[PDB]
Amino acid sequence: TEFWLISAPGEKTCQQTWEKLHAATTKNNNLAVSSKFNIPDLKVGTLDVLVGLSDELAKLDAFVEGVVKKVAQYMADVLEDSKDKVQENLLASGVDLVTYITRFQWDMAKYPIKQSLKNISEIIAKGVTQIDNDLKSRASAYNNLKGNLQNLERKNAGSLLTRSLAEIVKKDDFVLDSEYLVTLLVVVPKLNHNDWIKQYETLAEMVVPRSSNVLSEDQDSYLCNVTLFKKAVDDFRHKARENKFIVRDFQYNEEEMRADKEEMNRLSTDKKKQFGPLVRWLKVNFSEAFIAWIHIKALRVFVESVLRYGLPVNFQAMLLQPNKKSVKKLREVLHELYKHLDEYYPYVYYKIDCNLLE
Amino acid sequence: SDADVQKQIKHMMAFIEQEANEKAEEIDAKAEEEFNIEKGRLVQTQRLKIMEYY
Amino acid sequence: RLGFVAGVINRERIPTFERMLWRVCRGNVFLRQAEIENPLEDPVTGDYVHKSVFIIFFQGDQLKNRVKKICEGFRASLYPC
Repeated sequence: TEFWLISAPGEKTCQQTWEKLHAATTKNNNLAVSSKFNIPDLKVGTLDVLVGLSDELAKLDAFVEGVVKKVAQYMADVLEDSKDKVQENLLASGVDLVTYITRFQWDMAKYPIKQSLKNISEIIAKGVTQIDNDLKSRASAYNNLKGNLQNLERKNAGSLLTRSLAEIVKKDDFVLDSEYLVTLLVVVPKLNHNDWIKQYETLAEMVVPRSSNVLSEDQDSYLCNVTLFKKAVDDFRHKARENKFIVRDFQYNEEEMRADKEEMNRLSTDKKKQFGPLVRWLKVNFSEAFIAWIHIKALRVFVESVLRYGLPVNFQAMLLQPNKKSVKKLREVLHELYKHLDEYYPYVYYKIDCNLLE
Repeated sequence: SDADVQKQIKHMMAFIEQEANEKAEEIDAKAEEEFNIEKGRLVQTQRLKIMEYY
Repeated sequence: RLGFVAGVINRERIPTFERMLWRVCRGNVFLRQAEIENPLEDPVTGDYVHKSVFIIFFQGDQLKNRVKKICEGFRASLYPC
């Protein structure tokens, strides 16, 4: 949803220009939603300030739009679930973007009107720059945690051939701690398991009958421990490979199964410890960046009005929400209402777009 | 575009009046700061000079 | 403290030149064009062209750079005075 902020002089009072445009814009058709926009009188000064600000605010506008858009994307990146509630979370002053823009108020406490336009612009620039610095830090932390959780997910993904042994291994299936004895682990496709149950007793010399103990099974395969004498292992593994069986050794590795379980408990918990503060920080940073963006838009309108008419300014600030079916007729009405003042327009024009979240 | 030129002439005539007032306000503000600074520096320096003799 | 620049251009560029001054400056520039009593020769081609003088008045160094940048953009010949 796109909104236009516009301004033009009253002939003797601001009501004359407001009534003429508001009546015409409403009466001809629903060309736009028409309302007053709050811009207060600031302490004006020389053309060196005004012209500098006019271009500097355009750089700041591009920057803050990029920042607040990145905040909206980061909110969608942190909110992995409940994606439909993102617009209900991206609120300014407890209300939706459209409402806040229509009901906009200048923050005289953050931005005292007696200050020069440069000082106001620098307070905005510093505030938004530190929001961007905080976002760089938080995004770096969140993206790394997300990436590390995906590595633990990959380690537990797919069949018995690809998932970690830590989920299925227990000490009771193993023969270990021995001079002459070994345990090995093998994966076999489920169609070959009925042959494997006898074939393992014959793949090497010095293998006992009934040596195979199953850990787990899935839609593709069985994974079993095999117990045997130490001389048998190389022929056993080689002849298993000749018979298409896959070796996947894990001799009750307590350190490896512990490390996967510790990281699962840690990463699953640290995700919440990031997520809660991230949603709260992103809501604050969104509100402040969106508020600051509108303060830049208001300054672009103000500075251009002051340039276009001179320092004793009498411009009304107004908002339009253009109808997509009749925006060309709206442009023609706005030109006709202001043809005496001089894309390009004879009146002051700027736009805002609420589609920060795509 | 003669009427636009006349409007701009009148606007420029307004810009200089308030820029000249802005420069005067900066000079008057600096003069009040420098009044307090010069008075302070002179009084303390001469007080110290007289105090050294005392 | 006011500032100004002055120069000459081929007359056919004046409409776009003047409109761009009123677009780069946010509706604020004083301009006077004036025609030369005769056409003047191009130093490269030898074409005698109906050139016109211009003077542009402003306040401050920020406007100085805008008016100069547009004069350079239309290849207008500036001179000191």
